[PDB]
Amino acid sequence: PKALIVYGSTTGNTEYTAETIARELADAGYEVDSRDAASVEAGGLFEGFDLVLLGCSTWGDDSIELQDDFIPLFDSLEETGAQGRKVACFGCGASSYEYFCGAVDAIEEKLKNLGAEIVQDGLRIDGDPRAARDDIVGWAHDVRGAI
Ligand SMILES: Cc1cc2nc3c(=O)[nH]c(=O)nc-3n(C[C@H](O)[C@H](O)[C@H](O)COP(=O)(O)O)c2cc1C
Repeated sequence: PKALIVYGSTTGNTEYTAETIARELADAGYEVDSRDAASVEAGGLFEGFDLVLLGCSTWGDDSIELQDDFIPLFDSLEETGAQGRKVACFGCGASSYEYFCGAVDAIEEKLKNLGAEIVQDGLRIDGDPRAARDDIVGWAHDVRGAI
């Protein structure tokens, strides 16, 4: 299968997460395209992908704010070709915040609204993602099993 991974990461945690996931899928034989949301154009971005994994860190305090680089893609998510697309979301956050990984929640709801096929529940990482490598690898393993 061909998987596209697009991540928004301010301090590199969601980015580490996306590389962990990319490696897990590549090891299994998938063709993987892992791109920073900052370098992507939304227009037909998901076309030709069997699977699309969207990663985004959560910002804000009393409001969910999406990682800055992910914002333009989320704002134009309806142009990506998500309808019928197998997708899944992951992201880094902090459980002490009101909306822990609320960015995963917002993106998943938009994907749902665009007719995307959410193959697995979102991966929500609390704190340093390197300390949750087992969960990341496990979630990537489950997503492959799920498509
Ligand atoms: C000012 C500020 C606001 C934050 N807001 C949230 C939040 O609302 N929910 C959450 O789960 N984490 C929140 N975080 C935690 C970050 O999402 C977390 O540090 C994450 O690991 C950063 O991932 P990144 O390096 O891929 O951008 C916040 C962090 C800061 C510093």
